[PDB]
Amino acid sequence: LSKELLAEYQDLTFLTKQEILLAHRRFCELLPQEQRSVESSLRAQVPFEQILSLPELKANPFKERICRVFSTSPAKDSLSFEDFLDLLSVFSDTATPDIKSHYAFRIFDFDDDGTLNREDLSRLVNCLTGEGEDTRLSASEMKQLIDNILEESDIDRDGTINLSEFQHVISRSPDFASSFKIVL
Ligand SMILES: [Ca+2]
Ligand SMILES: [Ca+2]
Repeated sequence: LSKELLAEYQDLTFLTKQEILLAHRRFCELLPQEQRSVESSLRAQVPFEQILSLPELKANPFKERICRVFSTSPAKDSLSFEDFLDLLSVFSDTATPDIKSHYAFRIFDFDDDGTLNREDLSRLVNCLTGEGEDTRLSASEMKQLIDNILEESDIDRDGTINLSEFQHVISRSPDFASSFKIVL
């Protein structure tokens, strides 16, 4: 995940007046009558209770992990309108790998630090492997995997994954690519 693109990202393209307008249509109806005006509610936040009702999010076990990652707030514990727009927008698989990752990483990096330790990494490997499944559960396959990589071109030996350990961990597990296809 190169930060170079992110630049061309900060701007905006995968979002248009048609994408938001329509979204505001159904959403405007979802909120009480005293909310018919999404203009005022825009400044207001949207509790989780209302989200757990949205099917587009109920289907993704990352209900909370979705709003949190898409939540551009300091508390990162609420779903704001603006954030919502970027939600259903990048909720599809149209986002390019670079963009697809940014959202992905944050999904795994709960700490929101920038690197995943042994336990954190395990979560990433498992996620792709298949949540609640008998599929090759957690094993040494992780330690050995991260190991070789480090010997690939890592001198920091931080003992975790960062930027480099990303171009490999991903480009080192083609089979896991299928799972990393659509993960939100
Ligand atoms: Ca972490
Ligand atoms: Ca590293």
